Amino acid sequence: QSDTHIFIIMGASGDLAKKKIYPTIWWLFRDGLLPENTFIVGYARSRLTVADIRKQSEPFFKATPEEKLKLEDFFARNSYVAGQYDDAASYQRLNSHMNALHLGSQANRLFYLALPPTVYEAVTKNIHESCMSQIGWNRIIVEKPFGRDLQSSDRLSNHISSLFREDQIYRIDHYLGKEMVQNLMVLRFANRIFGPIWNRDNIACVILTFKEPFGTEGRGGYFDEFGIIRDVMQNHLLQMLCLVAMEKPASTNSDDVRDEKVKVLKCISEVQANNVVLGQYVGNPDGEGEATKGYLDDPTVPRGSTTATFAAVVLYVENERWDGVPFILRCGKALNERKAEVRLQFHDVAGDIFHQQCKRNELVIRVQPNEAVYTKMMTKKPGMFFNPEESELDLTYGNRYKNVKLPDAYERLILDVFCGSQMHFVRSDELREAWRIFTPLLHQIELEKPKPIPYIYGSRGPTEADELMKRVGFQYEGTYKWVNPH
Ligand SMILES: NC(=O)c1ccc[n+]([C@@H]2O[C@H](COP(=O)([O-])OP(=O)(O)OC[C@H]3O[C@@H](n4cnc5c(N)ncnc54)[C@H](OP(=O)(O)O)[C@@H]3O)[C@@H](O)[C@H]2O)c1
Repeated sequence: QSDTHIFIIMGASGDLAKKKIYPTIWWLFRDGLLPENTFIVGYARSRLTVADIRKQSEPFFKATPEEKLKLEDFFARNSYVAGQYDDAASYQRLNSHMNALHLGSQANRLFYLALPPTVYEAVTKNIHESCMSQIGWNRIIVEKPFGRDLQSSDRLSNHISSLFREDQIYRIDHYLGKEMVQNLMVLRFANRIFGPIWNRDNIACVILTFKEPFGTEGRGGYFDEFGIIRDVMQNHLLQMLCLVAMEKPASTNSDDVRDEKVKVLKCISEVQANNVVLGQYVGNPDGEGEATKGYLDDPTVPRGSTTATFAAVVLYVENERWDGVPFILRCGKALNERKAEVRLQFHDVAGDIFHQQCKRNELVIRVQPNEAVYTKMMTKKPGMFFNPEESELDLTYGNRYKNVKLPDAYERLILDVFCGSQMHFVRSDELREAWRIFTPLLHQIELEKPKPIPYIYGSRGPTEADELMKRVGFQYEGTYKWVNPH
């Protein structure tokens, strides 16, 4: 478009703006992906100049010498307004500043809230009252947390919705910006090989996994307030569940997609303790550096905290496609690897003619690291043998698409806000369902304070988690052997 566009970084002085938002909007700018007439306005409490923003942020830009002119033009299009987050006069100054930009009263305005949630309500109120374009569109970009339970999320939502239409609100769940998460829809709905088997007649279980190999890294006191279910399970994992489970949408229009996601969540009952395993990591005495330290060995964590650093939970989608199929959500810190993954395990073939030698087929979508899709399946054992053995059909992006840069999630998502595409942003009704599913459990945990099961730093987590997975119908043999073909 030829319209002026203004990108307002609310909280421009903070760490997140410095290390992530300023570098992302630079990358989009550098790559020629933004509108020609774009300006960037920082707003925060400190009395900073553009030269200070540049000094703090440009080390994270990965700028090259050849980009020097583009960089000069980028900083020429930047400005900074000092102000407080609930001061009417400050927002007035911000509005006037924006009006003074080239066609500024006409401009489309995008507000990125690079702020803590304790100022969300004051910032949204003030933007609405003072800084909205009367001609351009107005879009607000908000990051987690969105409440900490159903009642607290409803309060924020009801505040924002009283001021902003759903088509002005862009709630980030950054998994929705990742390459292979966005692929889930194409894989499922562009292919006949995945279509007729994607149902309860063929699928024994679905496993949605998020593992990190580091602990809390001295920042445990922050984590301790919310825990792993609020951090990862209620948002990122549940989003992956929705994209795995959803019926095929009427179109790829933003709200046809998000309608199908909500429809999935509305069929999920509130999870109970029965289907939950919680863990907390302890130090590995045979380990090195951080790995010798448990969760309670972080001095910012409250003494005797029972906060879980690991959760496995089983949900069920109560509908025709999914009736009975367990969806296992599993996540933890200080585990054996970094990995996020979707895995479908297929049922056994009926009418076995291979004398119980066959294993269940599996489809794996590995989100990170090392983006890949593969199907574990049976082939005749190569050479002079007749017995089936497990093998796979593989697609690895690092080998197949060596030269192709995959954008960071924040690159993709910020660009989507410019384009007005809400497909990959969390809708108000979707948010509410997510909290409805998990709030009873979260409240029970806060009330009864169950003691999480210790697991050692660097392990796969508590063995009770594997037991839960087996109980609900996941089969593990440990016979599959993969050799990296390179
Ligand atoms: N293109 C590629 O890069 C590619 C393609 C094919 C295979 N491979 C590699 O080959 C290796 C094996 O592949 P895979 O992980 O798909 O198959 P797998 O080793 O058969 O593992 C299947 C699943 O079982 C889980 N598990 C492990 N022990 C368990 C237990 N005792 N009880 C219950 N569940 C258990 C694993 O958990 P975890 O998630 O905790 O391990 C994994 O989720 C992996 O390293 C994989 O990365 C790579």
